[PDB]
Amino acid sequence: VVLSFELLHAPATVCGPKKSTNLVKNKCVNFNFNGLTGTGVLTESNKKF
Amino acid sequence: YVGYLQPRTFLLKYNENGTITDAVDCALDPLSETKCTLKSFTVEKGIYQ
Amino acid sequence: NHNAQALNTLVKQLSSKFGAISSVLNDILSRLDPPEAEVQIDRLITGRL
Amino acid sequence: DYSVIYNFAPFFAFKCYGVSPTKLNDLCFTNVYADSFVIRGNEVSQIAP
Ligand SMILES: *[C@@H]1O[C@H](CO)[C@@H](O)[C@H](O)[C@H]1NC(C)=O
Repeated sequence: VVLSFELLHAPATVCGPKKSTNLVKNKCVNFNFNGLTGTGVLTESNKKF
Repeated sequence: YVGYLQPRTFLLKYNENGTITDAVDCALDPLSETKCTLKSFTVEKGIYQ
Repeated sequence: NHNAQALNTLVKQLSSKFGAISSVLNDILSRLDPPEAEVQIDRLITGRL
Repeated sequence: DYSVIYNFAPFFAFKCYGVSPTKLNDLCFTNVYADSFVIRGNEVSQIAP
C-alpha cells in the first residue's frame, strides 16, 4: 500500500492528532497554524483577504 | 467565446488592496519581455539585454 | 540601487533549495529524521555560505 | 491516526522516502494518495524511486 502525499505549506487535509491552543496576540510565540510552523508576534490585520 | 490556454509566463501587478490590476505576457513582444526582465511596467530609455 | 540589489539577492537565495527537499529548515526538521536532516541541512548551509 | 497501521502485521518492507516513519503524525499533508496492489516478493524492490 503506497501512500503518496505532498507536504507543501500543509494547507488542509490529513492533519493528524490535533491538540489545539487558545490564540494569543501581541506576544512572541511559537505558532503551528495548519501545518505552517513559525515564531513571531500576531496582530489583528487590516489586510483584505 | 472560446479560447485555449497555453504555458506562459505572466507578470502580475497587485494593487494596494490586494487585487490584480494589470499583467504582462512575456512572450507577446520584445517590450513585454524587457518588462519581464526588469520586473517593471515602465521601461526607461536604453538598450536592455 | 546597487546596495539594494545586493541585499535583495541575499534574501532571494534564502528561498533556494540548493538540492535540498525544502528551503525552510523548520520543514526539514519537522519532517525528517536527524540522519537525513543532516544531509539536507548540509546542502542548505553550503549554498547559503 | 496511525495506531492501527502500526498495529497491523509486521511489515516486510516499510520505507518512507521523504518523511519520517515516526513524524508522519505531527505534519499536515496536502492531498493524500493511497495505492494498493499485490506483487511478488522480489518485485517489491522494483517499487522504489
Ligand atoms: C483598492 O481598495 C481601496 C479601498 O476602498 C480603494 O479605495 C482603491 O481605489 C482600490 N484600488 C484601486 C486601484 O481602485
